[PDB]
Amino acid sequence: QIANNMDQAAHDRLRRMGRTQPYYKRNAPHICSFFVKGECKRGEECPYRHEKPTDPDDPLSRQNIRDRYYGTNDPVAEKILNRAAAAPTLSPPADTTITTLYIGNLGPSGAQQVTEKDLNDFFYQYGDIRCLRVLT
Amino acid sequence: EMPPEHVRKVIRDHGDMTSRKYRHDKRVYLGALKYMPHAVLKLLENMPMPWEQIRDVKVLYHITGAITFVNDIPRVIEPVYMAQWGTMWIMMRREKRDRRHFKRMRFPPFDDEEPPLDYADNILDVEPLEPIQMELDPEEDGAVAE
Amino acid sequence: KLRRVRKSPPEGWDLIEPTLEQFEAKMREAETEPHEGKRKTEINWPIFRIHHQRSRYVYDMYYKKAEISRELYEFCLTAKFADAALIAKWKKQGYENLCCVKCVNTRDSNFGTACICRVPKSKLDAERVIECVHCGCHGCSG
Amino acid sequence: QVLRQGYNMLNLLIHRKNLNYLHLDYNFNLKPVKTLTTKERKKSRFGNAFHLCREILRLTKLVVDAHVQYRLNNVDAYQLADGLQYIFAHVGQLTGMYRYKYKLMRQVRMCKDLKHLIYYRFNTGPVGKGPGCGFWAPGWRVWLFFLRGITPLLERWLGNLLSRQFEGRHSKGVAKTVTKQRVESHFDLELRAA
Amino acid sequence: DATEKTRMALEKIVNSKVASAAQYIRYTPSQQNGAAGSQQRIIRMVEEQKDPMEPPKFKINQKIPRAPPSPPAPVMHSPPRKMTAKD
Amino acid sequence: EKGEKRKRVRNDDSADIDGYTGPWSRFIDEKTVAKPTPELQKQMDEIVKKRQEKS
Amino acid sequence: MTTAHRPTFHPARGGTARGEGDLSKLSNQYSSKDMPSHTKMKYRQTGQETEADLRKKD
Amino acid sequence: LASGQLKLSLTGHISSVRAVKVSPRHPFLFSGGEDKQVKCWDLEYNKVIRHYHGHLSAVQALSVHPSLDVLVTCARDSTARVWDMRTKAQVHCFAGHTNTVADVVCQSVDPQVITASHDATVRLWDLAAGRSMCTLTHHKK
Ligand SMILES: [Zn+2]
Ligand SMILES: [Zn+2]
Ligand SMILES: [Zn+2]
Ligand SMILES: [Zn+2]
Repeated sequence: QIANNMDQAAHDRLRRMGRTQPYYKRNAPHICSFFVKGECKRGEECPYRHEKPTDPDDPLSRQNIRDRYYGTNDPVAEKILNRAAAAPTLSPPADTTITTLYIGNLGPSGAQQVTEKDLNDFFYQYGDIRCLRVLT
Repeated sequence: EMPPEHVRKVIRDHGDMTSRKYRHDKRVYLGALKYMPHAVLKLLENMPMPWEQIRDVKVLYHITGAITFVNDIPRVIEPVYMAQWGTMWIMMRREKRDRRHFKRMRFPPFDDEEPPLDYADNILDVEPLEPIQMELDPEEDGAVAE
Repeated sequence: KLRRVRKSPPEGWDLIEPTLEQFEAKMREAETEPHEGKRKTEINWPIFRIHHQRSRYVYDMYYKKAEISRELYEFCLTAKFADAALIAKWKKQGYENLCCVKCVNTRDSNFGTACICRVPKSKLDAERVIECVHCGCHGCSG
Repeated sequence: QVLRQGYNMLNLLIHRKNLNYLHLDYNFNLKPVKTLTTKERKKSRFGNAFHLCREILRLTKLVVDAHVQYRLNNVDAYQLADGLQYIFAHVGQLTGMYRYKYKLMRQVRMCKDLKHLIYYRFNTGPVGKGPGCGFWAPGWRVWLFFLRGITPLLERWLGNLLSRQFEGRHSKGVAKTVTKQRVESHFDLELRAA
Repeated sequence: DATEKTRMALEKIVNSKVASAAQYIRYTPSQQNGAAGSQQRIIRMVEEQKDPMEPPKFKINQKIPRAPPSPPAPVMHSPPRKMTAKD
Repeated sequence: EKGEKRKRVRNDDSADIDGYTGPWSRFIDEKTVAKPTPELQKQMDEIVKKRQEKS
Repeated sequence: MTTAHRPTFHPARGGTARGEGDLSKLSNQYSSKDMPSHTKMKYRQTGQETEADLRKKD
Repeated sequence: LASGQLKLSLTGHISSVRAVKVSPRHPFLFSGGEDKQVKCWDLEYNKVIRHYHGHLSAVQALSVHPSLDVLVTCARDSTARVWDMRTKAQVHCFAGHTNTVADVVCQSVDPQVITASHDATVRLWDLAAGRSMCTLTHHKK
């Protein structure tokens, strides 16, 4: 199922939301329950963390290995999916007669400007350009 | 080798194993059962001879208290050992000849509901009364007496 | 103890008897103090600590102070008042403050290393505080 | 310690099976504490591994308690030695071992034979009949050579006891062999199959 | 050649069946964001000491259906021989 | 680079039955117990209560 | 109708008991005869009328 | 063989003996029977030295491997089982067939084991891997 999935558009959606840097904080020690009890009798010899728990009303505090494995009701998944869905997107207008795309960030005129050939080679990949207008 | 008090403490704390503090060790305590006949065998082999009032034995003990093995093999010089039991035959006959009434000790020596004694509290500090030893003659037996 | 060494204490046992007799009082209290409110590792630590002290006292009287004769020192080793195998380490250079022989048994550790307390403090991330599980030793090397 | 260990270790096996209506007392007698239903009395029927271990521990306790009595200064060295002598001669009367290993009648006989050998040389001259014969070494040796061979047997048996107690009993679909009563039904199977 | 090759191949079974009842690894991960600057990890794999006094850890009295058979071999018969009603 | 420590309250007087601290010499700094500030206590007090209020 | 007292009309099958298909599925309880025995293998002596020499021996 | 005289009658199966093989390399005779037993007869003592237990129903055939110390046995339980001749361990169970396995024969090269069955198939077995690498379906019965 996953060795042979080929939805390259879905692969892109995943790539553009996966965390690139390795998050190392998820290997820190557990929070010291005796510090939550206010009575950590080991002091600075305690290997466990002396800091605030996650608030138990936050759903990220209430996770199950089975939920996280099978992928059902996972809090962190929903916090990702919602923020990924809330990202802005292109969508064509209701004007079905429009087939024009504005293109920007081409830089200033001169050696930084893209040539008309540059757009020609990149965009005739997708379909037959009727006209290309350059505004350097 | 390490302090005698370590195994003593461990055994005493693990206790009757009913406490939840050592619940992790219950499964090790059962697994030791297949090696219990070995611990019996090695213990009884090393039982003091009657001319010794205490014998100190090397023990190999599970770190969690689960089993104590008496690690020695008790070896004897058989002329010395045949001799040492030779003197026992003399002394025990001489006692049975000379004692008015020989009260045999009662079996079992402790009652079925009597909980076992603690060595440190009951038996460590009471100095042992003398073993069965023949008074060797220092002139005739001087090759052996010391 | 003295019952099991057959010969009498040789020469100036009166110098060490009142101190050794106090270590005996210490050790018996450490055996019987309750294991409640203490880590499952902690309760054994006073045993190793008192056994270190007593061996160190006998050792210091003979080697550093020379206040007891070799016959009385060897008597203490014979009477098991001091661990000969721990004193054997304190003679070695680099071991003269070793807490207990259990911390130098490399074979018992997962990776075949010595105990962490044997690492010299100058080689640590020296703000780090140590309590080794075998005996609570904070560091015993340099 | 070995008695504390062995006592604890058999108690855990009782409690591991939730047989909380059985009680193992400190001399290792196994008492039912209540009248047993057919369910309870079936369920709690321990076998010869548990009981031969328990009776070996009973013998061990007779021995160590004989020494403990001496060490409490309430028996002398002669009564200890006579006491050890008595224990090893009468293991078949102070313990129940023979119930779980009738071949142990070999050693029971042999310690009876050594007692006659020892006593009739010991009780000679003014030394009469009665207690005091404490030459315990021949009798003691017999039970150490018993233990030599029973040690691997119980190691295997207590292993099998423990393993099904921890792993469960895999034995579904083990090949049942064909025996006296089962032959005539097995002939009819293989006939009808052929 | 067949005897020796097959012998040692099933020796590994029976030895591991009657027993049933430093070293390093260099690892070249594919997640090349990686260990710091490194195409490769190298790890010392020690073997954790088993306690000899510890009994079997897990239940194995479980039973589950056999794996389904390997897919049908085509039946490859001679054509049917017609039975008459006399047969 | 091509490839300070704290001080310890040592008392190596081996006869000082109560006082000796060999390898068990603490740092003089050593904060042998750690307790949160009352602000953190009040936050963490409600956390265990919310956990316990499940009943 | 009585039907529990039936014979094997259906075929027997096997190959899935303890320690079959995976060597770790042997339970640590093993039978009394599963002890190691007869471990020195006997072999027939040299010159036992072995096949090729027998063939020669017309 | 030459005179037909009955040397010896060996008794010890509980029911019908219906496989018998004399080992080519050992002083052993192997036999199996409807009683599920498989037995190694030491011909230097005329006595059953070893049993091979695991068959669930009647042993139909057995074959003794020409160069390994390996014995294979069929049964009505639709398995062929491979035995270590020495330790009696069941080195493989060939659970391929779907009806009683009627014959087996061994050879030194691959396929070291060939098996025939009442499911009308012949199977060729990889004795190293213990898996049937061919199924010959051509028989109707
Ligand atoms: Zn803490
Ligand atoms: Zn240490
Ligand atoms: Zn340490
Ligand atoms: Zn240290």
